[PDB]
Amino acid sequence: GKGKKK
Amino acid sequence: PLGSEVSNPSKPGRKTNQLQYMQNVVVKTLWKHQFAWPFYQPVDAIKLNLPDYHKIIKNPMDMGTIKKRLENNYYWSASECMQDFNTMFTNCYIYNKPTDDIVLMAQALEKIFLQKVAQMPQEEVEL
Repeated sequence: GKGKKK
Repeated sequence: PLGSEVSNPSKPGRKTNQLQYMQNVVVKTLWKHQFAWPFYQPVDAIKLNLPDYHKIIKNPMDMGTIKKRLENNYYWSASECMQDFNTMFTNCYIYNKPTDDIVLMAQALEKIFLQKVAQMPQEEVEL
């Protein structure tokens, strides 16, 4: 989710 | 939702050049960006599990919400969409840290946004 979607 | 609408007969919602333009041209091309994928889903709060989103962010919007009002002819012209479009980008910058992937994406996404907007019909033509 919200927090580096790599 | 049950209260605020996305389509309303009594409320003006004509089809102008700018309106139809930004709908198919601007947001639809913003949509086609492969970095715009985290903005494919509207803030339902439950679905994406963002409960405090509705407390910190002023107008929790994305790209699916913008296009929803556009396809439902909520406004009169695309000039009113410039509001929600502007918030969708700022929202990400505020809630998320400047080192986040979504922010990095939003920064690039914004390029094609202004790109197509600068080419908007600066005169406007009601259809």
